[PDB]
Amino acid sequence: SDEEILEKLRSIVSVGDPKKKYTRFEKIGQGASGTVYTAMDVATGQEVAIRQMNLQQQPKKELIINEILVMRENKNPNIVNYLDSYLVGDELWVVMEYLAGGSLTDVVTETCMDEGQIAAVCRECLQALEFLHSNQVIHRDIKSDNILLGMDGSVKLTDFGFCAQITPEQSKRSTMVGTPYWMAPEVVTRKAYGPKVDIWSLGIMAIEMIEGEPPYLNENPLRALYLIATNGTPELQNPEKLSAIFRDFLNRCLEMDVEKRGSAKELLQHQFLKIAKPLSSLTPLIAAAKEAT
Ligand SMILES: CCn1c(=O)c(-c2ccc(-c3cncc(C)n3)cc2Cl)cc2cnc(NCCC3CCN(C)CC3)nc21
Repeated sequence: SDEEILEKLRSIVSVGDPKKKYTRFEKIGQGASGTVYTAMDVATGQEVAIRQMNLQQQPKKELIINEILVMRENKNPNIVNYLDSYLVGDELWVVMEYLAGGSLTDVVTETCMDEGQIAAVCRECLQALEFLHSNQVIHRDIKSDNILLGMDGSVKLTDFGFCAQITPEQSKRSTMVGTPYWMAPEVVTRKAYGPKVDIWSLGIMAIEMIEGEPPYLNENPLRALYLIATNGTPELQNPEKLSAIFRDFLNRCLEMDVEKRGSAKELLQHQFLKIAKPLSSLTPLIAAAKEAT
C-alpha cells in the first residue's frame, strides 16, 4: 500500500528537514534510483553521501524500506556506514558515510594490482561476507562497483538493494537478482541457491582485479548466463602468471559444486590471504585511478 509504506518510512526516519544539517552539496549521480550528492555535515565536518528520492515515482518502495532496515541493523567495519534518513513530504533522504577512495572498479580499470593488494581486498570483502552470512544476509550483487574504498585503503561493501534475508525455514533463494557477469552458475541452472553465490561473485571480482574485467564482459548479458551455465568455471587468459596459492584461492571461490566451494568463514583461513599487504598499499592505486577519471 502507498499509505502504509509512507507511515513505515515515517517511523524509520529522523524528524525534520535535513537541509539545515548539511551544507556543501555537489551532485555526483542520477537515475531512477534518485539523485546522489556529496555534502558536509554542517555540525561535525564529516563528508557524507546523500541519496534523494521522490517516492511518487519509485516503483518498488518495499525494496527501499528493506535496504534501509538492513543497513541499520547490520553495521560492520567492512560495510559502508548508514548514517541517518529523513522524509520531507514525498522526498526521502538517505545519508551515508562518504568514501573518497572511489570504487574498486576505478582501480581495476585504471591500474594493475599486485597479488598482495588483491589479497588484502579479498580479505576485507570476506570479512564483510562472513559477518553477513552468519547473520543470514546474502548480498547477491557482489562486484567491483559495489566495493567502495577509503583514501586509507579501507574496503567497504555497498548497495544492499538486492540482498536476501534467509531463515532456517527458507534458507535458499531462487530470484535472479544479481548482475549477469558475476552470477553463480546455479542461479541460472537451478532454482535453489544460498550464500555461496556471494563467494562465486567475489571470485569473479578477483578475476576483475587480475584481468580488468569479468569474463564475457563483451558479450550480451542474455548470453553471459548461458555461457556461465555451460562453461562453468571461467578460464584465465594467463593463469601461469599467478602464484600457486592465488590460483588455489580462485579455484575455491569458483568451484562449480556449491558444496565444495569455500564458505567465507573457510576462505578467511586460506593462505592466499596471508600475503596480504597492509591496506595502505592501496592508496597509490587509488590516487592514480582518481587522477585518471
Ligand atoms: C556511488 C555513490 N555512492 C552511494 O550511492 C552511496 C550510497 C549507498 C547506499 C545508499 C542507500 C542505503 N540504504 C538505502 C538506500 C535507499 N540507499 C545511499 C547512498 Cl548515497 C554511498 C557512497 C560512499 N562513497 C562514495 N564515493 C565513491 C564513488 C565513486 C567515485 C568515482 N567513481 C567513478 C564512481 C564511484 N560514493 C557513494
